[PDB]
Amino acid sequence: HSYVELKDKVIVPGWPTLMLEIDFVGGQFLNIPFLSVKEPLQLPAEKKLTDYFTIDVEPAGHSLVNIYFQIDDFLLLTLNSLSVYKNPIRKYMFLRLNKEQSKWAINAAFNVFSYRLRNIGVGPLGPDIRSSG
Repeated sequence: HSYVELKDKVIVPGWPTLMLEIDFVGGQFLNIPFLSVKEPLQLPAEKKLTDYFTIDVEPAGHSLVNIYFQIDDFLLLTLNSLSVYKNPIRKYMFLRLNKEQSKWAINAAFNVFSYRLRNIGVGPLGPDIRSSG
């Protein structure tokens, strides 16, 4: 198995968005627009995200970081349905923090305290923006 990149393409303008928010050890989080989606992500309130979703922050170089994750079939299937872009979620994927975002993870010793996915709705032109172009 490999870790495929979840590329920027998956964040389509106009549509709602799932924000990955990461709380490092220290206390002001780190916010990454994870995936644009047609409908909000609600999990069975029985369960929590950690059950289905595991992330690891590693350095990619002297100055950059990536976030790796492993997604269990349920969430995988759940995200793929919700996605605006055509079913882009594999079991093993990674995404690339930028030079800006990286600094934080480096300074935090890569040590994640907690994380969540969070639904962010659309803005005032959204409807018009998503249908245009």
